[PDB]
Amino acid sequence: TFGSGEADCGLRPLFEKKSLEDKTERELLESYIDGR
Amino acid sequence: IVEGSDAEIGMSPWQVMLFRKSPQELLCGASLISDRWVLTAAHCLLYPPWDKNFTENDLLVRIGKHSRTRYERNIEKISMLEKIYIHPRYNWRENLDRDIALMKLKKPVAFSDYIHPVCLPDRETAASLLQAGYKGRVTGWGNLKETWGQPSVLQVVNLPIVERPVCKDSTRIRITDNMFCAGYKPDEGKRGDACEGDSGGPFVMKSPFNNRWYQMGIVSWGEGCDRDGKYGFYTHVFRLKKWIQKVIDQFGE
Amino acid sequence: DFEEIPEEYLQ
Ligand SMILES: *[C@@H]1O[C@H](CO)[C@@H](O)[C@H](O)[C@H]1NC(C)=O
Repeated sequence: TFGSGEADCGLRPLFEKKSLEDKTERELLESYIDGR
Repeated sequence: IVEGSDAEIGMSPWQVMLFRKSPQELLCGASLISDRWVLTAAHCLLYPPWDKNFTENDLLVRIGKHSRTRYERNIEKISMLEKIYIHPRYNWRENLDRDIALMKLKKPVAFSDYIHPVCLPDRETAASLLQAGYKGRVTGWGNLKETWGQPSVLQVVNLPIVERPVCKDSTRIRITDNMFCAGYKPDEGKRGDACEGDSGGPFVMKSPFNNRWYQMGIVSWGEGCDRDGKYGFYTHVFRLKKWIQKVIDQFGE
Repeated sequence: DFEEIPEEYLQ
C-alpha cells in the first residue's frame, strides 16, 4: 500500500503461487544481465 | 498496445480499467496497489488543454478483467471512487512531468485468482532493475494501431528501457528525472508500444531476486504509436514514491 | 461496443 505494504504483492495466484511461468516472462529475465 | 499479443488469463491481476459512466467508454488503464488504492496517470483525469477534468462521480474502476467490452460476471469487480488525489506539482502546461494520481476506492476489493496487487519498488529494487537494455512489460486495452483497431482482450508487450541520451534526442519535449522511456530502436528488428487507451497503465518488471512483480512506471505519453525513432515515456514511480506513501499514510483507512 | 453493466454500480 506504499512499498512496505501487502506482504503478498506481486505474486500472481495463477503463476508464481503455483510455480507456473507465463508465456513470455523468460524474455524479461534473460534481459537482466548481471543480476543472476 | 501495438505489436503485442493476447494476455494469458490472470497474467496481470493488478490491471485496472478506468471506465467512464456516461457515455460508457474506456478512459485509461491503471493498477491495483492494495485493497483500496489504485494508481494511474494524472492526465487521464485532469488535462485543461482538452477540457478534461473528471471527478470521482464521473468514473468507475473495473478490476479483474480480461475481455475489453464484456461484463465479466462473477469475475470482474466494479468499484466506485471515494477520492482522487493528483500530484500537486503535475505539470500539464508543459511536459506532463509528475504525471501521477492515486484513487481511493469506496470499499476494499476482495482479492481472487484474477485480482491481486502489484508491488511498489524500494530504492534498491529500482537501482538494480531500471537500467538500459533491461525489459519491462506493458499491458492495456488501448488501440492496436495509431489510427484504427481495438483488441477483444487485454494485450501485452515486453519492451526494453532506453538510455536517457537517446530518449532526449528523440523528441523536442523537455524530459525530466521523473520520466524514463522505453521501446526498441529502429535497427533492433522488434517493435511494439503503448497507444491511446493504454495510458495510466503499468510498466512492470519481475525481480530476479525475490520473484515478485514491481510497478516501475506508469504509461504517460508518446508521440504517435510505435513510430520508428520515437519512444514511449513513463512516469518514474520510485522517484515519486514519497508522495505516494504520504497520501496513503494521511488518508488511508 | 461495451456491454451494459448492472444498474447497482450506476446509482
Ligand atoms: C476541476 O474541477 C474541480 C471541481 O470539480 C475544480 O476545483 C478544479 O479547478 C478543476 N480543474 C481545473 C479546471 O483546473
